[PDB]
Amino acid sequence: RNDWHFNIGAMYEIENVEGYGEDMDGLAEPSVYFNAANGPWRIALAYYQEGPVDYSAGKRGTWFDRPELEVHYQFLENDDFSFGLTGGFRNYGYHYVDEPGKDTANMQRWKIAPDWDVKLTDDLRFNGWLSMYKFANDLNTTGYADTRVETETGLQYTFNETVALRVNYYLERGFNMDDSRNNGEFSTQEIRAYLPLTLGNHSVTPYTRIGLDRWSNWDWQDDIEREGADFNRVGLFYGYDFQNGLSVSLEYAFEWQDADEGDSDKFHYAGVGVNYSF
Ligand SMILES: CCCCCCCCO[C@@H]1O[C@H](CO)[C@@H](O)[C@H](O)[C@H]1O
Ligand SMILES: CCCCCCCCO[C@@H]1O[C@H](CO)[C@@H](O)[C@H](O)[C@H]1O
Ligand SMILES: CCCCCCCCO[C@@H]1O[C@H](CO)[C@@H](O)[C@H](O)[C@H]1O
Ligand SMILES: CCCCCCCCO[C@@H]1O[C@H](CO)[C@@H](O)[C@H](O)[C@H]1O
Ligand SMILES: CCCCCCCCO[C@@H]1O[C@H](CO)[C@@H](O)[C@H](O)[C@H]1O
Ligand SMILES: CCCCCCCCO[C@@H]1O[C@H](CO)[C@@H](O)[C@H](O)[C@H]1O
Ligand SMILES: CCCCCCCCO[C@@H]1O[C@H](CO)[C@@H](O)[C@H](O)[C@H]1O
Ligand SMILES: CCCCCCCCO[C@H]1O[C@@H](CO)[C@H](O)[C@@H](O)[C@@H]1O
Ligand SMILES: CCCCCCCCO[C@H]1O[C@@H](CO)[C@H](O)[C@@H](O)[C@@H]1O
Repeated sequence: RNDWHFNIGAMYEIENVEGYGEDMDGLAEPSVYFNAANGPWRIALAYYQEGPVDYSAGKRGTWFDRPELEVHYQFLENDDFSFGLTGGFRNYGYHYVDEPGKDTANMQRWKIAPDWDVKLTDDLRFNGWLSMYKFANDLNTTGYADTRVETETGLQYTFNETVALRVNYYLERGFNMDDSRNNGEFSTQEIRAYLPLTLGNHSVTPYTRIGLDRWSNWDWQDDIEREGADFNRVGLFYGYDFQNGLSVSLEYAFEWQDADEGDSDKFHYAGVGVNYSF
């Protein structure tokens, strides 16, 4: 038997829509997590919430919580190949306020996800993860498709110790395996690019996501909706490592619709995180 490694941490993320010259409504997304690792094994517990930012200070709407348990096993880990596998369980416990005909819901998500890292040359790596999810229970309420596939995979070129370029293909696709179901169906494809910099104890990663294509059909999106015009997004992740097990992270991203017309809604994403490693 080997050593236990532990992490605990907490994050607070905000999403805002910008329209008519100001922040128009936003979500607040507190979360916390704990993880424990030994040899090839890792287990992670987490609790996440998403609801209206000023929900407790007066009023607002639909929120959900999302307790989670994941287990990861590293099959291979070396220089030339790494391969690992996650199994996961979440509950989505929805509380509807906005919604007519809707009340509470509990829908589970089951996850199986390989992750890999393959050396192509001394400078170049092919890496990625791919996840399959099954959603179960309350789907008539939540409107989700029963199955989903998601992957980010691509190439990493390392310049030297301080800088690396990564460029990835991203896909997310919701579909129904049950012929009877037709809700929640969508597809999103992007290219994503990152320039992670390691400057002493600071980590700085500017990045961009370039929309390739997206569509959602009838059910999906905003109940009474479902769209299909693609977004660009630019962001910056900043990390700081205190060298005593403590680290903090700050993230900011801006997203707009390259679509044509007059104006259209934009989106801001911000996050602050803390991790303690022992
Ligand atoms: C801080 C800068 C404020 C500039 C104000 C311009 C933003 C207007 O964004 C608004 O998005 C709406 C959603 O479709 C459009 O319908 C409005 O016509 C548009 O003005
Ligand atoms: C679980 C991790 C801790 C997160 C709590 C950090 C403090 C959150 O603070 C919240 O900020 C909101 C705006 O974002 C305000 O609307 C709320 O009134 C305020 O409680
Ligand atoms: C880091 C460790 C996180 C564990 C937190 C577990 C919290 C489980 O709390 C869950 O909250 C939901 C509220 O909608 C309910 O639907 C569930 O019945 C309830 O068990
Ligand atoms: C800079 C942020 C890049 C996000 C890339 C998404 C794909 C992640 O891919 C991951 O790369 C890791 C190397 O860092 C490997 O350890 C993992 O096995 C691999 O799944
Ligand atoms: C570093 C070794 C594990 C890499 C992560 C593989 C697990 C895939 O998990 C994925 O994590 C993503 C963030 O990467 C989330 O965006 C995805 O929704 C989640 O499915
Ligand atoms: C390092 C380079 C990263 C960026 C690659 C972007 C490739 C964009 O690709 C294009 O994107 C458009 C999105 O509206 C589509 O309409 C085009 O048909 C699609 O081919
Ligand atoms: C730090 C440099 C990144 C700048 C990104 C923020 C500026 C994006 O601004 C966006 O530009 C788009 C393209 O012209 C317009 O369609 C959007 O209306 C506008 O909000
Ligand atoms: C998501 C996590 C899935 C775990 C998949 C199986 C991992 C454990 O299985 C592994 O460990 C031993 C049994 O303990 C076997 O003898 C090994 O050969 C096997 O690789
Ligand atoms: C991602 C790291 C830096 C991102 C900075 C983006 C902040 C842009 O924010 C602003 O950009 C304008 C374009 O000038 C938009 O039209 C404004 O409405 C928006 O608030």
